[PDB]
Amino acid sequence: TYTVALTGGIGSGKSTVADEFAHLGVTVIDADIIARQVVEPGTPALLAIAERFGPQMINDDGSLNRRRLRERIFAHSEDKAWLNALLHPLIQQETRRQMQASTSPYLLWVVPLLLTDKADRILVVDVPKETQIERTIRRDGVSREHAEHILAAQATREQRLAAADDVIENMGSADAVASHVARLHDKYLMLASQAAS
Ligand SMILES: Nc1ncnc2c1ncn2[C@@H]1O[C@H](COP(=O)(O)OP(=O)(O)O)[C@@H](O)[C@H]1O
Repeated sequence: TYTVALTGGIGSGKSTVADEFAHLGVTVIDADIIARQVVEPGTPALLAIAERFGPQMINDDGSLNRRRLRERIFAHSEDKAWLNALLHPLIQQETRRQMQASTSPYLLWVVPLLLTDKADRILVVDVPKETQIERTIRRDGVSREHAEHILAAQATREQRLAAADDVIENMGSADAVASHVARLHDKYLMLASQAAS
């Protein structure tokens, strides 16, 4: 099934762009969003996390208290391995369930890392480094110090652009951005049909 890899540095707007493709009928696969769904209120994985570390891991609205989980993980690196063993298999299953359950002409695979050989096409969401730094501050509420260092750990802008088949500058007017997404959608639709034959 035709697959487009969506990638881009932190704060470039991957989620907003993927959400626009989603409103066009495209199946989006994002393990970051699936990981938060397998521990949503009432799920077995959240119960297990609470059974293990205590009810304080569940906040007033029945959702995971990620502050206390971070602290626990930070104080006991052994719990990260158990958390992985718990969640990783649930993310794999829910990833395949969404693939197998897709009737869309093509599939959008959100992948922050770059896994460039697994997809039929690579779409890079790009913005200037400064824009990356600010949009991180207001989206996550973190500090810039932490933002610069998160950005240092990732691939460089030139690296992403060099591996891209298509690029979308998530800057300027949203309408223009959404229009560019629609044009790419039409392109990918055609590449999917071509591939089918
Ligand atoms: N064209 C734009 N102008 C202003 N803010 C934007 C634009 N596009 C995206 N954003 C904002 O940037 C923030 C981070 O984007 P996000 O989708 O989280 O990127 P990523 O998923 O790559 O981290 C979001 O809060 C979003 O509202």
